[PDB]
Amino acid sequence: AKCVSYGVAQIKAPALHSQGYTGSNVKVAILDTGIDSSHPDLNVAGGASFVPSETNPFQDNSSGGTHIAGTVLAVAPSASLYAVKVLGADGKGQASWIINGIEWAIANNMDVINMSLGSPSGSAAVKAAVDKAVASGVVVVAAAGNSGTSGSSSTVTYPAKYPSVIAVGAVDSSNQRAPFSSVGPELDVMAPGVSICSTLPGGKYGALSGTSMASPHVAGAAALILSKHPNWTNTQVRSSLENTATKLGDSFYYGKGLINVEAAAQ
Amino acid sequence: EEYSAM
Ligand SMILES: [Cl-]
Ligand code: NA
Repeated sequence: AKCVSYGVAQIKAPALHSQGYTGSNVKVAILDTGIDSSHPDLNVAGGASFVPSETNPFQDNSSGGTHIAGTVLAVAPSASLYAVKVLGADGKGQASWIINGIEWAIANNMDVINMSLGSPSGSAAVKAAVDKAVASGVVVVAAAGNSGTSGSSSTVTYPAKYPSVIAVGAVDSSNQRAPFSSVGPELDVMAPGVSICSTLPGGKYGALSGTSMASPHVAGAAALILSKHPNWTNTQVRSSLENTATKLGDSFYYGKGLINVEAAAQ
Repeated sequence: EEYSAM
């Protein structure tokens, strides 16, 4: 990646890069606002838009999808990216667009789905789609949500909140939970999500914060792990990430803790 | 549109 970010070292990705693992032959669908494929630093292998007012998945009028695409490649430089536009320029989307993106990812044999998006109430139809994706063997990763805390209540957003989906919270460069990072027993792992520098539309770069930035560190880590263990199932990849995480404190705030892709890749 | 970028 052309923009330096602490987050790649923080999850111990350089150790795997040094071993020769960069996520070769792994298909990662970015279900987001698009990917600006004109970025000199991003190669997008294919895609689809399901946003009827925004018909080009290879442009990004929001900036999130391009940023997230860059983070996946910063962690897994050889991953194959797919731009699946399910959110419009305002970063908002309908359940149906998301389902269409999940179904496209199944039909096109994606290895990993990243969904840096959430709703507070969720959708039974989205649940059926993500569960189908996971049953078909896709690693499904989502942002845990930016809804902070609510006493003893879970604030994890949908679809992260569903058991089939890996819910990723955000830490800063000091491994402290970001104040915005959602919490609850559904939180699975943490990754870097504060002031992450990555690709922006119009050939730009810049820092963004959110569980949206934490999720692609884990999507990229899944790509690294599959490159070292191409025969592993999604269940095995998920188990590896959860079972080898660095514990950071109470699981309500931190889940299993910070992903350690060096440890997870065995 | 209840889903938002995170
Ligand atoms: Cl949902
Ligand atoms: Na979940």
